[PDB]
Amino acid sequence: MMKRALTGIQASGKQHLGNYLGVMQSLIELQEQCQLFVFVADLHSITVDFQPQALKQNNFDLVRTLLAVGLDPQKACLFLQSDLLEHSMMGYLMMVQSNLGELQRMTQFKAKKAEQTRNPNGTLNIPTGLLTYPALMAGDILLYQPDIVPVGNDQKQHLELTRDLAQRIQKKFKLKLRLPQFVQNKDTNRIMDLFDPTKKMSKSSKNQNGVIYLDDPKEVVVKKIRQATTDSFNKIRFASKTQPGVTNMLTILKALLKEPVNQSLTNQLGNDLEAYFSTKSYLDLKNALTEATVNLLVNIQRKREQISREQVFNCLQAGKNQAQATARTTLALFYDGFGLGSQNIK
Amino acid sequence: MKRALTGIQASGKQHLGNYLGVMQSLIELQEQCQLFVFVADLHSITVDFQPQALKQNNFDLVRTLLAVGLDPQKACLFLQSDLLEHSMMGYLMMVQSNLGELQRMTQFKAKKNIPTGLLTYPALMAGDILLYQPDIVPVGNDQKQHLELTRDLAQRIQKKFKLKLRLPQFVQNKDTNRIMDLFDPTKKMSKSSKNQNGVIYLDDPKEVVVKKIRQATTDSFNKIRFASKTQPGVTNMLTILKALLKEPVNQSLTNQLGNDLEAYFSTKSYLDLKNALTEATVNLLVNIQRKREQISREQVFNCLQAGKNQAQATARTTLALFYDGFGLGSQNIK
Ligand SMILES: Nc1ncnc2c1ncn2[C@@H]1O[C@H](COS(=O)(=O)NC(=O)[C@@H](N)Cc2c[nH]c3ccccc23)[C@@H](O)[C@H]1O
Ligand SMILES: Nc1ncnc2c1ncn2[C@@H]1O[C@H](COS(=O)(=O)NC(=O)[C@@H](N)Cc2c[nH]c3ccccc23)[C@@H](O)[C@H]1O
Repeated sequence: MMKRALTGIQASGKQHLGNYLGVMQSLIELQEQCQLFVFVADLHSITVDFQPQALKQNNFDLVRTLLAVGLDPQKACLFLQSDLLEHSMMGYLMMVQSNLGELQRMTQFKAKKAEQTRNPNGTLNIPTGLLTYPALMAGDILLYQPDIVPVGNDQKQHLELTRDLAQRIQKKFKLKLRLPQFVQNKDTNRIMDLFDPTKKMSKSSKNQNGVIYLDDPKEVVVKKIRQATTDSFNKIRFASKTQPGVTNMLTILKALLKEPVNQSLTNQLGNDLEAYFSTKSYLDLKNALTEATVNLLVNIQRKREQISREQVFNCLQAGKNQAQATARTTLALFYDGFGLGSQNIK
Repeated sequence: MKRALTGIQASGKQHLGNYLGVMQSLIELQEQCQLFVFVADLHSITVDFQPQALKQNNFDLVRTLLAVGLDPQKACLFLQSDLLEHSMMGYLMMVQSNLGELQRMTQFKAKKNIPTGLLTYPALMAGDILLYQPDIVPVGNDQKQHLELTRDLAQRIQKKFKLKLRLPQFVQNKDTNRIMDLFDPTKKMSKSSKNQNGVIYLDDPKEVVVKKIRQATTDSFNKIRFASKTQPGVTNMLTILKALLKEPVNQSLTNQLGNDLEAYFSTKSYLDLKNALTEATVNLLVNIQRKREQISREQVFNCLQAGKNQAQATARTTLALFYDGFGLGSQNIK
């Protein structure tokens, strides 16, 4: 039977369109085609200073967003990473099997260790979790032995490190494993920042006019898009390389039109966006983008509100058990191969 | 009743330093307080290893420990890999630490293509301790820095999360917290040491221990006395001997030498000292392996099973308290 999918999402009041288009939107297709596993990666969130109050609120808020979006706990498995000690344990086996060198060359680590304060002596103060989390990820993946791992472009190096560790583990412990395959959305694998389209939309961006947050009110969405940096070539078409700004708004618009809401918008526009905007201004593009966007956000924020606390709890409670069903099986097999545990001596 | 907690890594290289440093006092500790002792295999996989040798070593260590007096009815003896709580508690300590702090560690700084675990384990050790809110952590002198890091993390989390914490207290045997290497008395006895003649292993046969001690380096003053700075060699052999005379097996010898070793060896030679140490060490090393076989593969497993349940009890209570403090888990919603 059925092919398996695993993916994790970090919670944050900064959840944005890059996240939605990157993985969330395709979640509804996945739970129909695969045995889908999805979790709130709160063990990745605490790798930097954080407020326990904020963490709790966010973990709750993410589950509601995923539900408001269509993730069905009857068709898929949605859990909270920290609810399973199996994650910390598997993450640990991965960590002891990695070396500092490979972890230090990670691009995300470089660009992140550079995102923080220096001690009085001038040296950088880097929480250890920033260096090691990519091993936790490898473990989160391998615990469910999935066929694919749907993620955004930015997560490619991590998938590679994970396959290297899987092969490393397989070679040394002769453990029967399945190499997880990296899978990204052909079109929306990397939504760009609206202010500086040469950078991806990030929760970490200082300037917020470049990020469309999932909890941004319509008036804010309107202003941000109206100010989206374009270019002075006045030509609406897909040209990532030469017109990052316009191209970005264009591929976002295309992805939003597939949504039920926006049915009228996509009908009014036709399937050939370039042909439609052929005789129109950049302002006409921002206008259409602002409508598809507002429509989507208002419909997420709408449904997201209907989801209740109890609902979140029961959901996570069932996911916990379900996910833990396959996590224990896998960890147990690794224990055998590693020689860990006491049920290894008669 | 106060609580104690300690970990020991399994290894065919188990030596006298490990025995006098921590093992020999377990008999007393399980009587004086709530003792938790575990085989630190999570720490053993921080460097390349063989899974078969690992299960074999973990098993052997439980035997040695049982054979030396650890009573499962008076203390809790378990394998840390059996508790997922360790990996989680250690993950929390880890994310609360920083690289400089860990790069400073003498072991790492003086041991650095490096296995990631070689850098992070002091944060795991910190977690192994904190998981049981012990009053004391009985270890050898060499673990001092680790306990200092544990206290630092403890206070850091206590201030950051308002968590009700009890800082662990580093405790070492005052006379045997640092057994020195027989070849080079300025260096402590270690498993890693490449000149194996300076290290008496718990499994070293009679003729081997005889040969190692007879060759123990001394000095040229011809004075048997406690004088570590000027005479590391004889002083180390002296503190080893005195410690061994406390064991039941060396009763006859104890009566012979008396309670004042400096007085006994007053009119003797270094050869005599070596001869006494040899008799005391052999009597110990052969007694231990004797009892070691009186321990079946079954007794070990059952001991670990009970230790697991007992240990998991307080470990789970401690972890839950950390969870509600870090805002982790599903129960923190509702
Ligand atoms: N601008 C962007 N465009 C498209 N996709 C984007 C994007 N910015 C972020 N994303 C994706 O949005 C998703 C969630 O963002 S995220 O929380 O930062 N993702 C992460 O931090 C992951 N490392 C979490 C994780 C931990 N273990 C895992 C195992 C499998 C998959 C993911 C994880 C990821 O798939 C990102 O790649
Ligand atoms: N030469 C020596 N003289 C006296 N004591 C010595 C010694 N050489 C080693 N020891 C002690 O022997 C005991 C076991 O040695 S050891 O396995 O190498 N110690 C370790 O590996 C520790 N990291 C084990 C550990 C993990 N988590 C812990 C939590 C609390 C206490 C210890 C641990 C420790 O207390 C050492 O300090």
